Amino acid sequence: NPDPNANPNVDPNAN
Amino acid sequence: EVQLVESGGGLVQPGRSLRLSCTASGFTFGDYAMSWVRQAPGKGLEWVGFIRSKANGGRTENPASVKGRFTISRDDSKSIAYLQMNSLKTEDTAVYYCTRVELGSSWSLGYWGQGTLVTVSSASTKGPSVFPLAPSGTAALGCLVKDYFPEPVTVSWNSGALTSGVHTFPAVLQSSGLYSLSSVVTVPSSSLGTQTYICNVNHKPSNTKVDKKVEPK
Amino acid sequence: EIVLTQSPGTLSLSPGERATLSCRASQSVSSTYLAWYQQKPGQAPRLLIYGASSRATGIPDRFSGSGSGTDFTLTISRLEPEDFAVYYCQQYGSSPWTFGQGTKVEIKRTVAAPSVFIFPPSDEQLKSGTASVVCLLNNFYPREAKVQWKVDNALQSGNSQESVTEQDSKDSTYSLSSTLTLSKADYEKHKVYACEVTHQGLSSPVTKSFNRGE
Amino acid sequence: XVQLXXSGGGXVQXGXSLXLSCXAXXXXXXXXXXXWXRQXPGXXREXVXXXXXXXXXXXXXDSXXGRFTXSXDXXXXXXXLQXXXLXXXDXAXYYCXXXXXXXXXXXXXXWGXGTXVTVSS
Repeated sequence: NPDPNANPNVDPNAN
Repeated sequence: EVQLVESGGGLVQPGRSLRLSCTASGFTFGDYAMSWVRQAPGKGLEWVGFIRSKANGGRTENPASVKGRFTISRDDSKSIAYLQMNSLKTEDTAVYYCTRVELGSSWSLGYWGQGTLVTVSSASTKGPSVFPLAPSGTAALGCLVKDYFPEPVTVSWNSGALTSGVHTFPAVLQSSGLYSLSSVVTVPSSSLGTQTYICNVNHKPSNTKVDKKVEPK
Repeated sequence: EIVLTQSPGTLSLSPGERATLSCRASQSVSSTYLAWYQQKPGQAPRLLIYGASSRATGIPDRFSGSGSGTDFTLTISRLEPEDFAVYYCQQYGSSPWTFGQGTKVEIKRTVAAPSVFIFPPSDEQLKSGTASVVCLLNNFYPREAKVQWKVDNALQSGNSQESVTEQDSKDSTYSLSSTLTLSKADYEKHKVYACEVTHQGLSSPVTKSFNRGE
Repeated sequence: XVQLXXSGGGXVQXGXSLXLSCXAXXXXXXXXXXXWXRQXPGXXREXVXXXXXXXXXXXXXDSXXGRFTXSXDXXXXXXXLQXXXLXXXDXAXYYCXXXXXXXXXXXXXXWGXGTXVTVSS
């Protein structure tokens, strides 16, 4: 369960 | 070649604001996340935020230490990334690096700019006082460059003719907000009575040029 | 927040040796979200290795990495002279992004005890109402040292600042200055001013002192 | 309190080898650096070598670089000094000392009684 806020290459907002 | 140039840094009083710019070149700017990293003088690296590419929402992420104070934006038209800094305090004094976030599964900081210095201080420009560190076989003598602002000062001995055994220490920031440093040099005890030693201190921000003679006592 | 603790603080090696830098995390992080950077004095950091087994472009083969979960390692198989610098590990799989405190890889040499010199304040500065006493530790190795000011045998606290040079490019030694700053009035109510220096190359502490007005 | 006991000294001809031991009692010394000093007659105690904590390395004086080797055995609470290519100017009483500062500033508070090393033909 990677942290979405840490990810800068993928949109955190769900579809 | 990937290029990142920081600009907009310098001296700023506490409480004021300052916006840093990062002009990119050599790659497709709009496709990459950008991130800011700062380094306090003499300390390590601290991440102060990133901004995603607009194809991934274009939103930002900030640490708690600067949250509500720092704002990151981007202008894909001119390939410039901005760091808006509000309510600057002295702890924000650091060299600020602009970095490009690498694409893919492992988003490391692949490219760095040379960095720009931001100094948050309320001190006013002041020229240094140059006092001799008089020598009493090897004897040590030197010069004390005390209470100046801003940085830096250049120190040479005998107009640059004396370089061996010279140690000019890094400046320290006193509680008063001014800087101080020492420049020492070791010489044979016999040369004290004959050879003369003069330290040359230069402080261009205050037009201070002092040629101090250090003699034994 | 995930804290990256690097060990040791300073690695004292020589060209040709193997360098093993450790980086431990307070929480389990995936290797894909861990990177290593190199920074030389006065220059921007540069990326070396990241992820499970990725190397930055143009990075020599002597740099390698490994580790799983909580303990990671950056290895330099055979150290080159250009490899002496500071190395930071970074995690970016958890917000906020964090760096380690940094590991310095320095040139190892033989032990050299500091030569200690003390300088009383000049008469020019005393005429202005402030006295600066300077203690100099010249050309010592290794870096670790202790400087303590004693005024009439009383240990001082909170009225001195230290400054240390970079490792000298010729003899690989350090030099350190400690400045004791006082008002002229406080300076003139005491006789003996001394700095006590401790170092692993000294069997006993070295004290340099002077009597005010001599 | 801590007690240090040197051993392994003796008489050797020029070029010979000796292995000194320094056994520590009263405290586990794994967290502390251990140093060797020597004192020749009429001279001051001079630094020989230091073995910091395991992984933090060993450091040596110029006079013994390339001839002496210091090492540790934390399981036995003991440090060793391997002395090769001995010369008569290495004749001294050899002491070990604990650096009580884990940060390696050289706070030598506890010393051993010393062991005599004599190099002569």
